[PDB]
Amino acid sequence: TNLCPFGEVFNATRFASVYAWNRKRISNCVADYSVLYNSASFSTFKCYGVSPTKLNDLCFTNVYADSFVIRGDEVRQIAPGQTGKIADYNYKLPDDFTGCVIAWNSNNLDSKVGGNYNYLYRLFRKSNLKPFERDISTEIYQAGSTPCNGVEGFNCYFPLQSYGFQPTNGVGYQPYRVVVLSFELLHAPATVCGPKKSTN
Amino acid sequence: EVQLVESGGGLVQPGGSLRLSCAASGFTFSSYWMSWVRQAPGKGLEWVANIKQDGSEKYYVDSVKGRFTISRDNAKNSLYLQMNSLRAEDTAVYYCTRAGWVRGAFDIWGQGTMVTVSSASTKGPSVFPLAPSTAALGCLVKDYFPEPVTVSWNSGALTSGVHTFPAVLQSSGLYSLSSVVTVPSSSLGTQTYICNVNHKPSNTKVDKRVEP
Amino acid sequence: NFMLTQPHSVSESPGKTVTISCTGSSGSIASNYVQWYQQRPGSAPTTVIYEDNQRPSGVPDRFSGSIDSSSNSASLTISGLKTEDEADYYCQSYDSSNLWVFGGGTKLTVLGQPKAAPSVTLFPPSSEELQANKATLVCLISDFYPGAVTVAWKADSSPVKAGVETTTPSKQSNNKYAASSYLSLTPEQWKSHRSYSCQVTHEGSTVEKTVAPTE
Ligand SMILES: *[C@@H]1O[C@H](CO)[C@@H](O[C@@H]2O[C@H](CO)[C@@H](O)[C@H](O)[C@H]2NC(C)=O)[C@H](O)[C@H]1NC(C)=O
Repeated sequence: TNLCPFGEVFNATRFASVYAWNRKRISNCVADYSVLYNSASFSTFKCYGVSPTKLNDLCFTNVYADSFVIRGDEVRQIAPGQTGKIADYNYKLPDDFTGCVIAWNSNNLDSKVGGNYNYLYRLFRKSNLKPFERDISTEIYQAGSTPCNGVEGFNCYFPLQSYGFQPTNGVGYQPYRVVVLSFELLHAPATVCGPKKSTN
Repeated sequence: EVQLVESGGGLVQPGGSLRLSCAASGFTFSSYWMSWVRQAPGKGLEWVANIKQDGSEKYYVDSVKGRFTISRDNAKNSLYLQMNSLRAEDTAVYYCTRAGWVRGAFDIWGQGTMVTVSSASTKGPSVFPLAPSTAALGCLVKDYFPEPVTVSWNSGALTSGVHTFPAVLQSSGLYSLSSVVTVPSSSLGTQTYICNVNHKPSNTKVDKRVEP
Repeated sequence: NFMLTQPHSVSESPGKTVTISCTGSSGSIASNYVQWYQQRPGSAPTTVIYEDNQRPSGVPDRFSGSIDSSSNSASLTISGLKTEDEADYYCQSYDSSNLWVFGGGTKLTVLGQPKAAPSVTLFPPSSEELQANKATLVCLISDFYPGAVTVAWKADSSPVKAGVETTTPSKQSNNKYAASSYLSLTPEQWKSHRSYSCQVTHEGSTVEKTVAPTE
């Protein structure tokens, strides 16, 4: 009974930034989802396309555990049909998304008196991200018709902005850690199941 | 077929103890969380307590935290709620429900059990006249316990315009109602208009003459 | 401090569509799942909608949950109403700080008759009761539909929080409703003020009645 690596994805010292969001493929294991609902510690827990209860009796080709960090009042944007700074230039979710969104408050870890600027997000981009698309470009956002040649001034803006996480911030300003599970059903081996593990 | 059956409710005067118990059937009891949801009469629903499906974690509302203890015997398919140091506001119907993970979906609801916390003893009511200014007079049946009470009009003959309104459980835990009859303006001055109250538990009968 | 707040009563015709709102007070609705429970008088609640828009096996197509991303609110919607649907409807969700919060509830009345303003009658304390060093004002409401009102008391223009005792409306035998509200007072306060007022709200229209001690 290979136990899927959810201890490594959720309980993880360092998380990525949202524009540069982590991904962790999951295959060839038995996925105990019971811990993830029975927890009750997470502030956001909603799945799309499938009821969570009937997931132990389910099998999939691969699970994709995207894991990143955003400020409190941005978790609403991790959902189908959502818009805003994060959902368009950092991490977009498709309309037909089939998976779960899980997030918990991490101000006791990702903040620091003075401000933990370690985490970033994307301010400007040529256009919106396609679903599940990543953008790690540090190209200086040309905000005029005059090119910037790789340094910022007027009409030139380093597109990555920071997060001033302080433990006194408002909740809508405090850091949260989001884990976006994506479920995959290909005409394929389907090598990940939950508790009902009588087939191998 | 799922069914939940709560027992162990009733009346208890404040500061007392009482133990509820809810019997599960038709589902894997060891596979669900179990919660108590109460509902004060005429008021809304309020969650009370939830217990993980081994009995490891327990949660409550701040209202009852420290005074109510939740438990469960998975083998005996039963959920319990030890209610000690009760108050008047704890008066409600206490349902037991299946929820199922922890995040919602209170699937099934038992029929409930009544829990009344009142420091009131059986007492006969004081009766007062309404004394109108088509007119409308009546009687005020104040501070009696328990329900029910009976109100006749004009020794039982008059029954045309009578409207006996329902009682209130006042702050003192003592019921109180009023019953009125609309009558012709020129029917006053020449009509007895007695009201007859009978409180069967207290066994006190009171007839009250209502006059302008 | 994450309250769910829904209106007190809505109403519609035998066939119609009707929508009950449920808006979060402090915290995001759609940060967690939102359920909807139907409760007919005296009966246990039953689940019409779970997991945001979802309905259990047995619930008709007429019920449909949804979540407004704009107003931070969910909404139950009943297309093609049926008199059997007349009940109270509670919304419910979960939040990590206040676990398992519930809505206020909303009475959905399926209109079998025309709406009717309430007949309100107010009585001052009796001469007898004033002798007994007590004083109770009796406000009597009847002949209103649908079955929900809101009773407020005004001390001479001003609100009164203490002393008020009000019955939940109950059906009389014309399918209309009737309720009573009592102001438990003291003979000092009764004789003090120039007048006391009983104000009953019902589907917008408010009816007021007022008495004065002097005689
Ligand atoms: C993150 O770590 C915690 C503890 O290091 C894991 O939690 C525990 O789960 C066991 C299950 O048998 C319980 O007995 C403990 O009481 C739990 N401890 C705490 C602190 O919660 C937790 O499961 C880990 N996270 C994940 C996603 O696996």
